[PDB]
Amino acid sequence: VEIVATILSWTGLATPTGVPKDEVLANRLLNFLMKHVFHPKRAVFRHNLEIIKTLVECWKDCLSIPYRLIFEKFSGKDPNSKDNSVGIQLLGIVMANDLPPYDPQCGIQSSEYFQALVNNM
Repeated sequence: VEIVATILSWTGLATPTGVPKDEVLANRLLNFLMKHVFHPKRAVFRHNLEIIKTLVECWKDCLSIPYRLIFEKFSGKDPNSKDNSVGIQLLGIVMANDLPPYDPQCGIQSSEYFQALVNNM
């Protein structure tokens, strides 16, 4: 977290996108950050979400917005435990800036992802 903070601290200077190797490194970076995020102590959960939000807000060009992991996050049934929360918070994170939630370009078809969302509603 300190390395990603000190490298994102200089916008307008050494842009991470456009580099023909750091693109395919940063996608692995972003998917790892989206993977390991939960952390049952509530206080640094918000810091993890803030690091993800600042990352997508600053990079924004090498897109690679990864699906089906949020779908695995919120597709879980049995409405007694809040295991679907991370999917909708992270979808709000990717939605609230830009970048539409278009499913059927890489992941699943659009006709079922929205239904999964409405079904957990």
